[PDB]
Amino acid sequence: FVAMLLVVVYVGAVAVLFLFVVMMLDVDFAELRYLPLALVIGVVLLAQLGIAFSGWTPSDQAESLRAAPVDAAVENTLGLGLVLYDRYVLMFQLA
Amino acid sequence: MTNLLSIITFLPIVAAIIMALFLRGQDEAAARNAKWLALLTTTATFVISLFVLFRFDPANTGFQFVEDHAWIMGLRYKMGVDGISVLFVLLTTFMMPLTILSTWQVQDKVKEYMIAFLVLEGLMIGVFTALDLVLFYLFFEAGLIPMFLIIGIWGGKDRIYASFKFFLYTFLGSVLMLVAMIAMYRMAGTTDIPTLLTFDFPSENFRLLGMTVVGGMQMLLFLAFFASFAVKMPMWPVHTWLPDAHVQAPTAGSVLLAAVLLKMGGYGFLRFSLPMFPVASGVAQPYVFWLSAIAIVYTSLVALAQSDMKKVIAYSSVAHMGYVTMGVFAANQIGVDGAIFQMLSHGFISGALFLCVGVIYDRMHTREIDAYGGLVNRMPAYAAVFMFFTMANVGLPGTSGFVGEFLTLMGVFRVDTWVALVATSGVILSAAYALWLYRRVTLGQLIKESLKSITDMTPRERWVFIPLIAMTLILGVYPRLVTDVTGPAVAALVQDYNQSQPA
Amino acid sequence: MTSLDFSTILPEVVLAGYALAALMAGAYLGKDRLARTLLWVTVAAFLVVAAMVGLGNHVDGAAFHGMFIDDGFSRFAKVVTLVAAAGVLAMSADYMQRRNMLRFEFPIIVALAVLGMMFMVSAGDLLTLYMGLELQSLALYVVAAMRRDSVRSSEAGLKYFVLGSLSSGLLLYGASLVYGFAGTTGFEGIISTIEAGHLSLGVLFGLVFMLVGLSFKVSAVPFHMWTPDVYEGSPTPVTAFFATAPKVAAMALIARLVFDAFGHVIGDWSQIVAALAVMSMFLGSIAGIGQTNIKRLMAYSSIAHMGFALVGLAAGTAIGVQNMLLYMTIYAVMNIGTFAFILSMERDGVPVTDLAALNRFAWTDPVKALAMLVLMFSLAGVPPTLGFFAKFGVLTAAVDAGMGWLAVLGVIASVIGAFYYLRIVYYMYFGGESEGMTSRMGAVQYLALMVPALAMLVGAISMFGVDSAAGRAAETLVG
Amino acid sequence: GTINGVAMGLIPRLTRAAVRVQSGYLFHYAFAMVLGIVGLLIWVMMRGAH
Ligand SMILES: [Ca+2]
Ligand SMILES: [Ca+2]
Repeated sequence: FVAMLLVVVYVGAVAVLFLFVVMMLDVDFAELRYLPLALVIGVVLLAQLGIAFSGWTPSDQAESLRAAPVDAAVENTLGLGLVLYDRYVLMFQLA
Repeated sequence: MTNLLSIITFLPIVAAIIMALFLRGQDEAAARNAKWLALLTTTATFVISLFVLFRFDPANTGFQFVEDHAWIMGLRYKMGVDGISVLFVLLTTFMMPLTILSTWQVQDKVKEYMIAFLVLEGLMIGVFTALDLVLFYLFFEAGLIPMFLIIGIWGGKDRIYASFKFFLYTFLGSVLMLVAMIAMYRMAGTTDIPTLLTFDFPSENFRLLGMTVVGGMQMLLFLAFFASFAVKMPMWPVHTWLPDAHVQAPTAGSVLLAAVLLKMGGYGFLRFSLPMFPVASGVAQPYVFWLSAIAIVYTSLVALAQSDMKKVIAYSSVAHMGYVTMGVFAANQIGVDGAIFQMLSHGFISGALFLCVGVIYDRMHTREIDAYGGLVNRMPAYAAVFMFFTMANVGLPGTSGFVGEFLTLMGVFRVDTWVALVATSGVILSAAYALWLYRRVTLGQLIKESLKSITDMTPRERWVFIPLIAMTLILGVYPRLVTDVTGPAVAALVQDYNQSQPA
Repeated sequence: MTSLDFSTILPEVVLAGYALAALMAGAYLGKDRLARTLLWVTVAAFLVVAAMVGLGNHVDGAAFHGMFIDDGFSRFAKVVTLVAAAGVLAMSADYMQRRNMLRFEFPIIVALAVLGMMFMVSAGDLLTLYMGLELQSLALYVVAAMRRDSVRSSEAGLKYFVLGSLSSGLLLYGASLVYGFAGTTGFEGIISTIEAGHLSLGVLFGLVFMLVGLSFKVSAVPFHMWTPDVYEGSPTPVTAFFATAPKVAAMALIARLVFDAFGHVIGDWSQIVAALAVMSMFLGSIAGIGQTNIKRLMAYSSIAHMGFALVGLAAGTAIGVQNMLLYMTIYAVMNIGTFAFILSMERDGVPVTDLAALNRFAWTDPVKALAMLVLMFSLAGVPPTLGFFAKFGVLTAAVDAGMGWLAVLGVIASVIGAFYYLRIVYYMYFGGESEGMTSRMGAVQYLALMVPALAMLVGAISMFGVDSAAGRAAETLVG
Repeated sequence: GTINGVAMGLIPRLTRAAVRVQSGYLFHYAFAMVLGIVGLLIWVMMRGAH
């Protein structure tokens, strides 16, 4: 469901972005930094994340703490609808 | 008559609030009202504080006139006096009426001038009556605000720099003391000064960074308080704020700056550093001795080099406080009694000398020594007064200046002869700069057209000096009026210091 | 949702209901002809909701499977936020009308921002934290940019939006790591799993990401650079709002997160908070010396003061939280007073913001300068002002926790910061040649200066139970 | 000379550095935020998992 919802939402949203690109198109389209240092900080940050994910293991209590355990026999969209509007009703209204 | 200390503390502040509210008009009559209202207020505070002085019982070394009420953030509002702090209250209330009377010819923003001094008095009195650790810090630091503006608004040509140096230099030293007060609050679980006087702060050595801290926690607390009181006193070499602030302040500001605010540093040593950190004080005694001996010699020679009359007096104060510091840390009855006497005595003499500078500053609007000469020819009364306090400034026997100097020197002699020998040379050096200044300003021939028509001291100016001459002579001839009050309290203080020394 | 859940969130429903109804009333019954009326009904609504939150009998609890926490801590924070928001709106009403800035939607946008803040401080779940934070953040971007003819308003919104979105992304990335480790978004579940023997790099990375994301909202260094530009660019009423209510809500949220989700790893996050507090105190103090624009000076003042507030939180104790709460309360009062004066500054009928305009103001309007003097010494933390007692409380918490090194650094930075507050006093009372700045204040704006200024001294005598109320509130959070 | 050198020589010099770093460029401010997170992550890594 979130796979299909994501496409539906961002197909329209990305098209709107195209409208603003051409509305504010720069006058130098024909010929359209500290990149070296920036790439170094990006690589460092990516390496740190990779090291943290190397040893990833959830808490041994993670299974017992699940608020909305998934059911194999229930289709994904129905499962989300059973929790989205009742357990998460406060967040639903804030959205 | 049960809240006497609260009355004398907050009465001057309340009067300032009333004056700021219900006093209108900027004409001379409006200013004339402000001067009279301030004079009646300062006179009232002095009279009420005489009830404290005469009901005070010197034999009782506990705190008297004590009042205690609940306050904010878990602190208490507690005030009281003992034989060590009662006289600093009376000195403050004594100088304030005289200081107001000396401003009678100021025409610039008079109502605001009176308010600043009335607010300043209340805060100065609170420093000496407070018996709560945080309450002491409040009055200790709140006094910077009115004085910052007194220098800024009515000061000289360098007053912007002087006012900022005065505030920030003093503020820097006291924030370290604030953290020490918070630590003592947490260890002892109280901010009650009487309770902290009996608490035993740990003195076992530990290691902090790359050095051993001899004295342990007491030394760390001692150094925080020392930074606050050393700058306030001031001690050498943290004194270079004083020659700016005292010189650039208006004459009235210089009187209160030198006569009263300097005494907060020395009183701090007698209230906190020696009673609450005795082991640390014993350890620091050698260094305090030489800093004070250096201060006497160093600033005496610096005073001799000054071309500015007010700067000679400013540097003289730093030398006189050098005796106080030595006497306190000699930690014997003779030294500590001399230190207290020296503080009170210096209040009358230093204040008077700043008033002597103002008398001729008002007429000539300059402080250069070379701009005067032979003033005795036109100003006989001034030359007599200036001479008397010049002689008191050099510690002449018969004036109150001698007694404080003599006793602090003899108390130090008992401990360190090298220090006493160096400090004792101040008698030679004080005479040098004090007499040379007097001669160059007052004696000689009247050979300048500017000084040809100079007037003598007016009756109001003469009457400001007479109380100061009286106290200087009375205490010089009968110092027992002071030592009877401070005797028993210093005896108890000296005894506790001994009983706490490591064995 | 039970009827007990609905009762718990009733103050929030009342505020949300008002915002919706106000939107329709403004749209259908006059639009900007109701702008003034909607502003003053919003002020009443904020005060009414604060009365519901703060008055009567309250029993701590939770609603919606623990996602919403109604405890003494959240009630203390909500009241200060709502009253500070009410104060900013009331004192700015005349200014915005004169400047043709009062749209009927401005009160409503502020109300929805405050609604987001109310969910922030009562968060008991990562999703509640996010949705409350984002409702506030989106409303703040809008009002930052609401002066359409000002290129500086547009740039303030742009910088705030881009950097706010970046901080929100970091917050979400850490929140995703925390959920993956614990298997739940609820804080009661999270706290039980994050303990000494099970802290992988992954979960520690999550805490850092969440902390950095939130520390942006309190302008902690080096997540602060948005503040001076946004404070300068945005409308002065909007700058006054940014300086008081969001900072209180954001500071309380950080305390909620580190104690209700990371309360068993205090040692790990206390060091990070201390390092943020140190950098914020010194940079705010040092950078403030170089400011000539009063609005931009207040940003660095804001950064330095949040550093001091973080000192109380770095303590990691009930006393540290109690004193952080009092600090934020006093800080909000001081900023209301100061920004009341800043709004009034003007030369030739146009607003003015440069510090040189204050020269010799004390001889133009004695009472206003005297109020400004008390506020500057209160911000500098000098006795006898209530601002000093705020610093005293956080320093007390630090020393109490064995962090005297932090207290020593805190007081040293205070001395550097005291210079640029002293300089304002210098300008007003014995400054240089005056250029004719006048202070235009109506009755409400005038009281927004005097009453906070009086509170700085009256508060020195009695805090009227606020210090005791903060202690009870801190206990419900820390336990 | 020392007191003035610190109060009026050094601290103003640090003030000028702080003013300079506040360049006004949005991409610099984002860089600072990224340096902060990267530095804090280095700190957490040295302490280790524990
Ligand atoms: Ca003792
Ligand atoms: Ca908790």
